[PDB]
Amino acid sequence: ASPFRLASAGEISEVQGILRTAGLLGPEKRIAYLGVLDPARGAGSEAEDRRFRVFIHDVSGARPQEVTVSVTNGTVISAVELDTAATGELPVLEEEFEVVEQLLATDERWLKALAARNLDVSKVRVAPLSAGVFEYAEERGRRILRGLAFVQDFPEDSAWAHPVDGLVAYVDVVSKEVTRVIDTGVFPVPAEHGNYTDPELTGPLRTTQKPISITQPEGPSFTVTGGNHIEWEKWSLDVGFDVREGVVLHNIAFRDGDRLRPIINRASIAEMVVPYGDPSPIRSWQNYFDTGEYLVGQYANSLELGCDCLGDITYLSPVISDAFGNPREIRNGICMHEEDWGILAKHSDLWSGINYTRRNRRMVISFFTTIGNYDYGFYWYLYLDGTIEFEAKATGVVFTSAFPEGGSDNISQLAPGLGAPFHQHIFSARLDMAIDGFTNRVEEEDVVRQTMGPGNERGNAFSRKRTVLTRESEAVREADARTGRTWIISNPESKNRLNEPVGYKLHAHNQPTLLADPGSSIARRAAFATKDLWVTRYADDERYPTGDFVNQHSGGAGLPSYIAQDRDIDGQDIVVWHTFGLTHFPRVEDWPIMPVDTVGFKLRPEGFFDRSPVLDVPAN
Amino acid sequence: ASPFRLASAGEISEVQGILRTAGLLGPEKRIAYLGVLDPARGAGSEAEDRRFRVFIHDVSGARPQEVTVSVTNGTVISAVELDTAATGELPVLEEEFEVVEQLLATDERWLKALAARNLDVSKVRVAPLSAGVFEYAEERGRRILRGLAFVQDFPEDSAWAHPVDGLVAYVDVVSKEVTRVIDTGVFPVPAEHGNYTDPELTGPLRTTQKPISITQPEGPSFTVTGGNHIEWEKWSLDVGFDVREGVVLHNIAFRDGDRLRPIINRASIAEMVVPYGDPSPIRSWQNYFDTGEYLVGQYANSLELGCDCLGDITYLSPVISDAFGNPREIRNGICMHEEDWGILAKHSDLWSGINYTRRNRRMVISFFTTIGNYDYGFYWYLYLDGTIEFEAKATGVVFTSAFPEGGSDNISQLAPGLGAPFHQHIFSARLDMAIDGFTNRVEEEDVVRQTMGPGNERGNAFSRKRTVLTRESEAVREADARTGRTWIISNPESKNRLNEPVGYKLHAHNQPTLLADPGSSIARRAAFATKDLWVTRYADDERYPTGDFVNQHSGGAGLPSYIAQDRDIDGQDIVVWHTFGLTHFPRVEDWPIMPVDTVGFKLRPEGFFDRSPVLDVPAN
Ligand SMILES: O=CCc1ccccc1
Ligand SMILES: O=CCc1ccccc1
Ligand SMILES: [Cu+2]
Ligand SMILES: [Cu+2]
Ligand code: NA
Ligand code: NA
Ligand code: NA
Ligand code: NA
Repeated sequence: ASPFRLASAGEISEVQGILRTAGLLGPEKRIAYLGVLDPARGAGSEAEDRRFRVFIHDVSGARPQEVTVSVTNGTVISAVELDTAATGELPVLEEEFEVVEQLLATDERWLKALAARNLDVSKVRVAPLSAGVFEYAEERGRRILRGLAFVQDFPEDSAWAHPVDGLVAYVDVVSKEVTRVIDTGVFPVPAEHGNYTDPELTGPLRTTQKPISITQPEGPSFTVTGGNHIEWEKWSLDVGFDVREGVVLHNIAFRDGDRLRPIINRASIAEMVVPYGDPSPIRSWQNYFDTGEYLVGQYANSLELGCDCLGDITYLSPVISDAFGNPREIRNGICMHEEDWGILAKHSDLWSGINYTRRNRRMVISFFTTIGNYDYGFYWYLYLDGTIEFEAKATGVVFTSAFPEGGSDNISQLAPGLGAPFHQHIFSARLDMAIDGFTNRVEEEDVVRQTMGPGNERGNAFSRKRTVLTRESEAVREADARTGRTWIISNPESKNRLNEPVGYKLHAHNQPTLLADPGSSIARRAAFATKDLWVTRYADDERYPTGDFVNQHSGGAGLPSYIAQDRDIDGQDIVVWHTFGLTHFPRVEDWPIMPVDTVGFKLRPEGFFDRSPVLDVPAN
Repeated sequence: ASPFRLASAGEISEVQGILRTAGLLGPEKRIAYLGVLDPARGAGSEAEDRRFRVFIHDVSGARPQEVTVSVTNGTVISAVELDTAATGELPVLEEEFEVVEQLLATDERWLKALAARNLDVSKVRVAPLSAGVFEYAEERGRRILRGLAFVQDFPEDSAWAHPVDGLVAYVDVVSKEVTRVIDTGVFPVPAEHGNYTDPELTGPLRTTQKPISITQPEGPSFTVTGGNHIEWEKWSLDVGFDVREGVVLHNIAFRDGDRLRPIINRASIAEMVVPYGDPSPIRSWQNYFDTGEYLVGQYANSLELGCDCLGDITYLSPVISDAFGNPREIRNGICMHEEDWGILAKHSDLWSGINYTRRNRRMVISFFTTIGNYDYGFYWYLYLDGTIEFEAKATGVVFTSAFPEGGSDNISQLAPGLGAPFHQHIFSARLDMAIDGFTNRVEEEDVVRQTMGPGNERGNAFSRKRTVLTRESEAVREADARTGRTWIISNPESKNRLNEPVGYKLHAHNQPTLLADPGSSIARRAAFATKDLWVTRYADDERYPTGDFVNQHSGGAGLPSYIAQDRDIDGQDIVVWHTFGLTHFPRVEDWPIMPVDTVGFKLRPEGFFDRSPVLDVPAN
């Protein structure tokens, strides 16, 4: 009965039928995106209305449509024809992944380039890469993918070990035309294989690892009701799934004695982008938005017990809509479990003689997605003490190139002749805050050093300052690790027992933001990535930091356009947008398959409770 | 037979006898420090010589001595009388902890101050606090402790809930004189109790937590030989214990196929300091060096199975020397165990069809210490992929004060009338590097942004620069999070298969360093804490960043004096000193006992291996 329940197969089937009856789902149509809409502010009417948003592609060249449907009432609410030269192209379709390779296989310029390199076309894989917006006037309003080539020596070979450098092609996937084939020169195709399951490369497997057994003999401490509502150690929330964003957390709240206290209304990773820093024309256009362009949720893995998730695991299997409106289940796509997390609090007192130890634990909600060469794990953690944490785990295979003779300032060498271009992985967390309710504000907190002198005669004093962000135009902030900068989200109308406003503090990792030149195409299209923190006033239609249609959008959509409204955010319904990322100079140890590296952020209570919230944890 | 073995009870007993026979351990003597010395460079002579360093205090006022003893040969090697006004006082003795309270209990000024506040002297606890060096000329060359008072309402009461503000006293612990009693005015003693085991405060304990069972049904994957030599998943090391430093790691090496490759010769936390930022005269002198002044190893806790360490635990029980040279065992003072650590590497490939998942794990070596109100866990982690990490976990009870009427810029309010002064916890890691041997160098690595223009026409390029630190005078470095600054320790004479020098990268957390004014006493005595990274040339006697005798040393000892030698560090035997810390503005949730907060650092391989070192990990 909950409005935040996962989409069911039956709901997806009704959308397909509603679209079909209305004449919007003909044979030349493809669903590029389908997702359930959140209830609007003021859901306290109990009037259930489940609405779905649909992006409909047309493979015959007609204009795509954005459609909103009520599955409860069986009606089309709105249907808009899109001018893609204006507002952007629709997300990449999984069925287009193979079309780039197949179109190039019959193009005379592509075949001439492969023949010069003595490459058999049947062995050449072509990655289907998003195009961006650059200098090619003929691409405006056309659906373009770019292709880079890799050789598979045999069907189980890792093609990433064998990039074909000096060659790139552009393809119009609707008209099935190869618009350009650029060949800048012959590079040797690196010869060593990268087959990390080949015993020749792994050597004899270790026999030294003994098993670690994690069991819960009485079952887990959390309960799941209504398919996706979790209660665990005073926490309460709903676990959503969206084909674009992946796992979304709703209605994060904490039961403080008698009262259920809201903390976060909606938490998601609303965009992620991988910009490449190699100035070669073969790759200098390369920036892929795995969320906005490819939709990370549709490529979620089925997670296997004992391997991907270890312990007493509860699974969710979300349902999404294929290019034709049929439901399919991502079996075991979300893992949920609790984990021991070491010591929570400990003290042995010299005067009372009391010895006290308590253990911590965390609730884990996670999924793993695979987009081409890269694989990412998304992890949300809830801790006993009120801390909320997000962690992204990056693994997979690094994107490769040739390593030029005489070296490179923008590419690392991984193996003889094999390079890996420098790049970043930058995420945007969208946190629709609800600290004790919707009247919230953000303060920026800096450490303050003090000069030795009157009132500070020994030169030991230091302090802090807090600056309230009152309008959107002043809420675009940068990190400052040297001054210990954090941001506090507080509720000025809800005080703790010391008559201080309740709050939560956001702790960033203070990694570098977008490194590209501010005048570049990617700085315009990924403007969110140039600053660490943005605060906007809540609005139903301000969902993504990059706008609704990221693919081949010319720039400036999303956050720079939102904040130009300069709305009041001092004690209002607000959304915090946090940029965080990894800057990756690949190392030899990243090849041929990369050990996990991590990045994330956390929020800790800051006077939210009237004392430690874990005094009632028992002694194990 | 290993020279790095833990001290045994028999060795301690021989030292005591050697000292006694030589006439250095009379009845007025106290051992303030006793520790085994590391073998000198060039231990490849197999000539075992176990030497111990001893600091001997004299309670009758005679000059203390520093003594070096050979337990193998039964001889005193050297014995030096110390001028403490020059080189500093000896570390605080545990037997002096009670002397401050007992001396004040019979002082008429102290009793007059308590009587004005209607405090019964039998209920007043006095913390024995290190004195530092300030404006009091009469303290030079005298052994001084300062005392701050706290009320215990009954024997099991938490005295920290009841600070007596406006009152401080100074005590000469050798002559048993109260030198000064300063009373700046009456503050109400905060009345609420802080008894975190009182059911009145905890409420009913939770019944919702179900057990988490961690077992290793075939035992652990690591082996322990010779009492303290560990081998685990290609790692090899020796676990030392020193009464000042605590757990010390020796001879950290990694078995890469046929070859045992050194990485770190010696790793320790060589100092830690807690400076307070409250300008009140009652506390503005307060800065305690838990390592250098109090010796964190002698206050190590006995760790209990299931509570402090969970899983299949192997314990070490180190032996130390009491004030009289008798051995005693810290039973179960070090926990060692392996932990599952999630996903190591994962990829599902669209072209090969291969699905690959491997799990990570880490080896944990830890101890917990308690110094008055504070408790710290020290954790060293070894990961499968070659990563080394250190984590400090801070808990215990925050140091309290009154909260002044009308507020404070330097104190947080925790409860009505109860404050917590701002402070930092700053650590110094001493890493005697041995990357593939002793010929090492340090490079500072910064991200380099590039301007859009010729050679970078799309404005996407970015790069990195490395600066070799060649002399000690240029090896005092600051963090720069905004430019992604890291430091690489490399061996210029050992190349990987791409003919690049092997290396490890140090990743800092980039937290603020010492906030005090540069002209302050604490900036002079804790100079190490003002900069993030120092590199020195190895020397046997350059052990601590603050020098050998931290207590009441006037300043400038340790690292500022070492680096003035301006020695060559470009391809030499070097030591990296990393400063890292927490800046603590206490929150309500820290009271009445603080949930763990953490800080640390890690080192990752950077071209140390010729490819990923975990390709031979089996599939669980
Ligand atoms: O991650 C999206 C870019 C991509 C997609 C498919 C194959 C390789 C790379
Ligand atoms: O941590 C060392 C300072 C200290 C020592 C003993 C009691 C309280 C505080
Ligand atoms: Cu990367
Ligand atoms: Cu603290
Ligand atoms: Na446009
Ligand atoms: Na909000
Ligand atoms: Na001196
Ligand atoms: Na060294």
